[PDB]
Amino acid sequence: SMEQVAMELRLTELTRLLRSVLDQLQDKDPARIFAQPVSLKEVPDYLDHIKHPMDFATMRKRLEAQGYKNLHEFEEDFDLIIDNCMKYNARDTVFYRAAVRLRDQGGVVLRQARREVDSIG
Repeated sequence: SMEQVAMELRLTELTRLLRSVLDQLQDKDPARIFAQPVSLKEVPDYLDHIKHPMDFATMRKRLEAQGYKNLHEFEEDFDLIIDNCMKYNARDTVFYRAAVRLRDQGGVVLRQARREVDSIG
């Protein structure tokens, strides 16, 4: 149907915007602390602590299969990145502090992205 095609064009356009949002969020992590999943080889207890691991590469794979239906879903995965880090790592660590900075900086990007997703529809 033409209705389905038009839904697909909307998903594709959301996917384009979200890809730019993702690159902008990832520049707020120049150290690349959140670029890849936490290795179970190097933190074998990780899944005892953190029930839903998330990282930028995993977000990217989901994105390129157009697996984000809306900005809320994407924000959930972003928030997991930050929130997981701030529970597993202590306040006095390079990791926790890198999450704070990503959160603060990312919030600016997401504030406008939310207006662009409403605005462009």
